[PDB]
Amino acid sequence: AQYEDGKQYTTLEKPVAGAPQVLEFFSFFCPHCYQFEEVLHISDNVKKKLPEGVKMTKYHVNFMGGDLGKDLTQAWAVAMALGVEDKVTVPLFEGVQKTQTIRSASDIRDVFINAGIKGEEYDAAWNSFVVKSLVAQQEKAAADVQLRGVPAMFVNGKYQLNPQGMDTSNMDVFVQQYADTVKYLSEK
Repeated sequence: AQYEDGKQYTTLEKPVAGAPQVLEFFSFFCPHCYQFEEVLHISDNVKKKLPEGVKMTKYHVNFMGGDLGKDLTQAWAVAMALGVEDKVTVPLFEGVQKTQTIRSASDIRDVFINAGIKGEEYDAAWNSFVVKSLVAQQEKAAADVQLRGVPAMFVNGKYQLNPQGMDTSNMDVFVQQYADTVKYLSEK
């Protein structure tokens, strides 16, 4: 075929019931995630080609950056709860990987403050049980697929994107291929 298991995607030998339709994992410590977000805009281009009536989910993971890694997973829970994913994603990336000004939970918090979320509102979210279960979901979803690397995309709990097997000479071409793959897998 033109799309083949082991080529543009791999199949999970242990499928995951009830998983979100399009599920993505990243880490603010993850250099390719930085690329995926700021240079490639993968999520956004996938969105543009998905049918609608499909929900798109992105979760942070713990297994990079030790203690700040978990802090970052809680803070992404906060972003999801407050619905400010789109206001903190870029400053979090650059603050971890570019300027290296994120060294503590407190620095993480500064990014939200400078992004306009109020201290009171952030600290309340941070400490809420809604955020606790949101962290829990993020961990559960990674756990269900035995996730050891990022960036990672899974479609309908059964297919995992395999970007290794796509051309990288032209970045635009890599994105469309990636997105088109998600659409193919979507319809499968």
